[PDB]
Amino acid sequence: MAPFEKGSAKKGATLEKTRCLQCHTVEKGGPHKVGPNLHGIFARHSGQAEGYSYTDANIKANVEWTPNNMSEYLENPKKYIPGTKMAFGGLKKEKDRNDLVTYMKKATK
Ligand code: HEC
Repeated sequence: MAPFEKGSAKKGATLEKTRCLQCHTVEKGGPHKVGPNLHGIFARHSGQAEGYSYTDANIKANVEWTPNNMSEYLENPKKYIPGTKMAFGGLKKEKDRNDLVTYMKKATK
């Protein structure tokens, strides 16, 4: 894991498009896909998107989404919420996670 620090929103956007856009939307009103829509993610806890069928794992994990919570989850999702159906290896590079989270914090308003 690793302490969140501000990154490049611009590079965070490129990291979303190529690594997240396939399974998630982020724009308000965006449709769910394989993954929930992520708008307001930092306004709520895990498994709270109305309209999406979550695993018991994600729902009951009760995570309070925040920048360092997002960073540690994205390093290894399946280690953070065991049982999650999110097929994502993870992002090893602190810098890539700080770039992505910094973009998410702006686009999920
Ligand atoms: C499929 C190919 C996915 C990719 C690529 C990414 N995500 Fe995902 N994510 C996916 C699923 C199916 C789920 C639901 C998990 C479950 O166990 O039911 C998720 C969930 C998340 C969450 C939590 C959502 C919430 O609790 O409201 C987050 C924050 C999330 N995903 C973020 C995320 C990011 C940042 C990704 C790429 C950079 C990413 N996901 C890729 C499926 C898939």
